[PDB]
Amino acid sequence: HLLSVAPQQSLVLLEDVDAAFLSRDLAVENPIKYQGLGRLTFSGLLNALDGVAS
Amino acid sequence: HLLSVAPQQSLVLLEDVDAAFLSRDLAVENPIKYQGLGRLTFSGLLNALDGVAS
Amino acid sequence: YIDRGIPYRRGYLLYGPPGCGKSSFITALAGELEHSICLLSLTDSSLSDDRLNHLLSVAPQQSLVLLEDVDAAFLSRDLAVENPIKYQGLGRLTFSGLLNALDGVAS
Amino acid sequence: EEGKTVMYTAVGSEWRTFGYPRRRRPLDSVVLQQGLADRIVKDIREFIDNPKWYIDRGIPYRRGYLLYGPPGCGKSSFITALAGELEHSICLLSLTDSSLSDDRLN
Amino acid sequence: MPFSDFVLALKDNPYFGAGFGLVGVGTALAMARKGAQLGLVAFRRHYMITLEVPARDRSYAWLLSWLTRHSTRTQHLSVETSYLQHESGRISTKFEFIPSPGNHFIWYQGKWIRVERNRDMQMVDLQTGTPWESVTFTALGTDRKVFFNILEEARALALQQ
Amino acid sequence: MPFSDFVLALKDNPYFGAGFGLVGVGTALAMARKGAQLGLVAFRRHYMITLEVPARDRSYAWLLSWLTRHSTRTQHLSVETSYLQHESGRISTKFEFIPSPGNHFIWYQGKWIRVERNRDMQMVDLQTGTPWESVTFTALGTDRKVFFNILEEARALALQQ
Amino acid sequence: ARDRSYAWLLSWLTRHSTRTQHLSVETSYLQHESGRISTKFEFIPSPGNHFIW
Ligand SMILES: Nc1ncnc2c1ncn2[C@@H]1O[C@H](COP(=O)(O)OP(=O)(O)OP(=O)(O)O)[C@@H](O)[C@H]1O
Ligand SMILES: Nc1ncnc2c1ncn2[C@@H]1O[C@H](COP(=O)(O)OP(=O)(O)OP(=O)(O)O)[C@@H](O)[C@H]1O
Ligand SMILES: [Mg+2]
Ligand SMILES: [Mg+2]
Repeated sequence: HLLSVAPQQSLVLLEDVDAAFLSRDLAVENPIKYQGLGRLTFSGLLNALDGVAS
Repeated sequence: HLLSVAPQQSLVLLEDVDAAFLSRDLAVENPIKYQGLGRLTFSGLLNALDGVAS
Repeated sequence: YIDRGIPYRRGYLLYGPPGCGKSSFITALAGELEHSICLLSLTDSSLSDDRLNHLLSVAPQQSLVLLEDVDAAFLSRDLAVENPIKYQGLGRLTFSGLLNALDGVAS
Repeated sequence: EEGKTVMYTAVGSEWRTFGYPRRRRPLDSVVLQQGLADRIVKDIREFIDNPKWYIDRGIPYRRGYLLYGPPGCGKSSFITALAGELEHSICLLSLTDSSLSDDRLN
Repeated sequence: MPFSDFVLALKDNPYFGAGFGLVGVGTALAMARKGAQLGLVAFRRHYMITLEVPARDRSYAWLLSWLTRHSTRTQHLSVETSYLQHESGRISTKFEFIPSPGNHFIWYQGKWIRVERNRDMQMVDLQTGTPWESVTFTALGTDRKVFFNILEEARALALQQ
Repeated sequence: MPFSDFVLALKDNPYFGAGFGLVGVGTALAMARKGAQLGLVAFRRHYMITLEVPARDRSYAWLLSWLTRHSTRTQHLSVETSYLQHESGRISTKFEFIPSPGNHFIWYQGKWIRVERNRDMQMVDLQTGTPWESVTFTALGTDRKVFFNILEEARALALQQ
Repeated sequence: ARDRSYAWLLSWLTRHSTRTQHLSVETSYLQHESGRISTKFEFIPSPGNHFIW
């Protein structure tokens, strides 16, 4: 919703993306675990940045 | 309930199904653990996709 | 059943590889016997032992209580050999609760 | 409720009736090891009939039983039959509950 | 002193005579209000039949379904959207109407029942969505068999269709 | 004593005659108030049609959209901001007006429907943001087909545009 | 109700209530000296206005 209601003529800024999810060892590992605080998931982020409803 | 009240002439799209549950090593392991955020289970998804109430 | 004191209950188990026709046969049988199907999810979050007993006590008449994929509710094999049969679910259900609900004193 | 067995349950911090009074299971319908049922019934009936023997010696007037064995041998059925025989009611208790605490258990 | 002096004082004022008559008016009004309450209570107790169905019984669902079916030409309905599967194999929307809350009148068995849909009050209940909705069956008469027949017909219709 | 003495005592006071006349005034006022209620109930039951749509049905969304479109020149609207993607490829702000809560009048099929946007009462509901909003269709008449036609037109327009 | 005096005074009011006819029931299990326990019907004056002498 937030990516769908951004004000016109604006640059959405996702700063320090690498801190959102585990990487390297866990990237090779099957799950891309979410090392955050809320209810955001890697697949959700992928679909939000470029998916069907983008 | 959601799969039973889907609007007519519509495609239900479960994108990135692999992230819902563990896989491979854990698939060989006895439990198919749900690595999600909610209260969904593998048996629940299997029954919803094709079960008795589908 | 009554003349010999046996509880008037019965249960059935259908096991096999996936895609062989367990759920379809259950639906066909429920249609044939003019019964209804009571879908009960063991691995729910709001299901407790007292709630399970109450639900199994107020099931509609001429109905088939359907516990599908029973093996997913509790751990097995290694944990079955292990002292506790851990409940790999979300609610507050235990193995002894299910055992007593299926066949106990208040069943 | 006579001719049937009432089964209570833990509702909050009180015992409340659970469902309707179940029909009694005849005692002879449960076949245990030879003479075991007679021994248990004799013990429990003797305990019930003699409270003075406990009071005159200061022993607390309580008694507890344990039935252990492989599943499918007749423990729960025998308990139901004994409750029917003694015309008592059954107060089901689930130790592994979520609302159960020490004070609530007491 | 309070007895003799006041009576002379009250008799001195001609407005007391109008005022004392107004005391009779006030007592009569209080008596009139009390008479209404006792009369209503007696009438309800002796000549009316009442059956309330809470939201915690399956009888509530059965009776609601039977009321939705047998609603005559009631013009205080509320909509209910559902998907109906035709025998052709496809599913189309089903516009089903259920009587909206209010006072509805039926003519079952030659009587005039006053079925009424009690609405949500405090959004507290159990085993449901917690609306605490109810229906009250009120009618003029003394026999209880009307409501029993209604309940049996509701169960039969639930087992029907 | 209570019968004979009071009759003389009341007759002694001429204000009782004025007071007893006032008793008839109170009785008539209570009867007039009750007469209004029965008349209103009978008129609503016999000559008016009511259709309530809660917010728990998709019919609510369809009917709300149809009301927003077909509102004639209603001057009790409320704003609703959204972004419209033009065919040119860019997106600009879109100002859409939805009838604000209140009593609104339409002239669909020669009648005068009295649509009313029910407002939030206790902020409790399910399957939504919990505002418990509803719409009531009130019109004078006995036929029910007008509301069904409205619902079908709403579904068609939802499938349209 | 936050003082032990409340409990003591409630007990004394239940005991010395004269012939108050606005009581409320209170069920408790009483152990008889014979070794058995039977139901005990104890009445506590229901909330309202009561008068003592
Ligand atoms: N014996 C059979 N006869 C006809 N169709 C069958 C049979 N076995 C399986 N099918 C088909 O397989 C599909 C699903 O079967 P079903 O759900 O019964 O299998 P299952 O693996 O036992 O299910 P579940 O995962 O619910 O336990 C349906 O399309 C059904 O028609
Ligand atoms: N001695 C017996 N006589 C008659 N029926 C018996 C006997 N032992 C077992 N059964 C039958 O076995 C079934 C279940 O028995 P029961 O519940 O007592 O077994 P259990 O293994 O002791 O139980 P639980 O799992 O509650 O500990 C019933 O159908 C009962 O009739
Ligand atoms: Mg199957
Ligand atoms: Mg047993």
